[PDB]
Amino acid sequence: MNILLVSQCEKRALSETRRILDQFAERRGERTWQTPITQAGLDTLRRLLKKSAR
DNA sequence: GCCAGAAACCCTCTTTTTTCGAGGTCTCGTAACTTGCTGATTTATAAGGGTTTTTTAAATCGTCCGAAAAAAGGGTCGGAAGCTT
Repeated sequence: MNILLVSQCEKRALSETRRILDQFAERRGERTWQTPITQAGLDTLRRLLKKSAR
């Protein structure tokens, strides 16, 4: 597992998306993150993002 | 001859520094005021009832805006159905 995450969110949503992702990966751009992570970890990240999606 | 460093040249951004402009504000100079002379001619006016133009409100219309409602979409949970064992 070696992940790159990119965000295209808007307005209020992008504040939330930042709140989620920033806990799992260093921010390497205004809307991008990139780190290694375990497969189970990634699955949990996906679940958390889906839990509250505008 | 090789290698390194420093220096000269090119371009753009960032920040002060200077400059400029608008405009605001005050004060004094002065061309055109005001006050004073006469007498022939022109103009205004005391009241109030009937009569034109503009103001003013109301209504209407149109537009715009905002809010609410409805639609749309992202997703979760539980249940039922289908398939496989």
